[PDB]
Amino acid sequence: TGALAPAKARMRELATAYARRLPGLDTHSLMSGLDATLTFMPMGDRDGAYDPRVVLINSRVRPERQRFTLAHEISHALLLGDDDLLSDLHDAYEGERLEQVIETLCNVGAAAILMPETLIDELLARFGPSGRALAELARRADVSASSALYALAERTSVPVLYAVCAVSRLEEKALTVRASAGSPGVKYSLRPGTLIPDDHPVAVALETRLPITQESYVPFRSGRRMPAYVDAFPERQRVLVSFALLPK
Amino acid sequence: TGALAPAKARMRELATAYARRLPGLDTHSLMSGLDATLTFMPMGDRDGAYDPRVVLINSRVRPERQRFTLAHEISHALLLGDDDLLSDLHDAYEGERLEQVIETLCNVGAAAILMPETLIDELLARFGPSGRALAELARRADVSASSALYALAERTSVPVLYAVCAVSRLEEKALTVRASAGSPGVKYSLRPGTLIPDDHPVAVALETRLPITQESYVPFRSGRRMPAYVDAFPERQRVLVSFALLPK
Ligand SMILES: [Mn+2]
Ligand SMILES: [Mn+2]
Repeated sequence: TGALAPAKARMRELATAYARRLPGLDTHSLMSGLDATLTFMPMGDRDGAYDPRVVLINSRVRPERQRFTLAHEISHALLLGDDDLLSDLHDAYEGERLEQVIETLCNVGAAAILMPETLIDELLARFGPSGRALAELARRADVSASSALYALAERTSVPVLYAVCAVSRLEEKALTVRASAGSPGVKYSLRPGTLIPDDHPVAVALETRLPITQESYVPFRSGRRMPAYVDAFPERQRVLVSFALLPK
Repeated sequence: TGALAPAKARMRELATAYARRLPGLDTHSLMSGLDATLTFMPMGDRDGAYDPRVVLINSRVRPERQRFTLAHEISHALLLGDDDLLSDLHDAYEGERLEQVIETLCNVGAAAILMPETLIDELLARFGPSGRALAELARRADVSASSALYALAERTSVPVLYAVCAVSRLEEKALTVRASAGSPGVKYSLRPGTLIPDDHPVAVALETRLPITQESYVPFRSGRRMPAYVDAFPERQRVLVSFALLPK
């Protein structure tokens, strides 16, 4: 219900087309088709900046995030390029809502360029709806775990709650859910900052540095333990996990 | 004879070390260890700019040249980093001579990072002292043909005059020698702008778009025809060629 879904489809079309024109999905190739001045400067904590036409990217953030920022700005330009899509958006949204839709479309396009549906479907085929597949997508696409989490969950055909867990400053430091996403049908969500029990398979994966795949529970902050099969892949001081909700 | 040779060795050492620290030789990885603001802006025809600490690269030049420019600035910083090398240079050269030595060392270091000796020796082993090996080095290293030409010629153990030929504005357009280099012992050089005869194998390669390997002559502007075996590889509207001078 809404003009966002058809707009997202058009964004993916434009993004996929620009990608095929690119020699590769390498950061340099993306910069090549930017068609605008791009400046990488240190600037505390921020994904990046847009262009009127000068694009800016923080050099303190990890390269993966800079890649997504660049794809976002490419998608923004691609959007402002197609007059039809822009007219459709302006004939449907206005003010903050239009800005939110544009931002969402830019993020939708960025993922379409960096993470192709083929790659995701192939990885889901080889590794299944698992945290290992999440790790593969993030590495094979050189993207942040959070970005891959949303893309992988969107194309999962089974009830799965993917999650990216890592050590956090909490309130001193502990393993917390950094990001979470559910497959199209999942009716649950994992609060960011949720603490991972030390006895939990995800924590064992971080300590052992070995992939852990066992039946466990979703570590809800309510002390509730929803039965689920957990596939945890440890990587870069972060644990990519898959919570397969089981009917029980 | 001179302090340049030992300086070049130290430059290669520092450059090789920084390269091994890099995750890969991808343009992004090189930018990661720049440790300085980098800005890509259109600016007519120019390889790039140095930093006091902001590096600048022309966006109108091909990506391969931008890669070499980035490696050059990394080598320059690497040079200014090692106090010993800089002291040695200042204890040996001064004024314009020092600037020339620094520039040469920066170019020596840039090639060391982008084109490893292993890669060159491997390609020379599989394809031999040929224009095909020149094409492979330029592609496998994502570097300009001119840069690869000098690196390949430096490690060729046989008398070979490598050359990069392409269509030029001449004085209207014709196939001309864009760049040339000889193996360590070659006692000849090919003038840039030398015209390639239409009957010459190099020209046939450009028209046929097929690799040509036959016995021919070095097309000297003096009408002189020095006997040589010619291996011409056509690629990207440019012909990478190898002139194997034969004793005869
Ligand atoms: Mn934007
Ligand atoms: Mn310099």
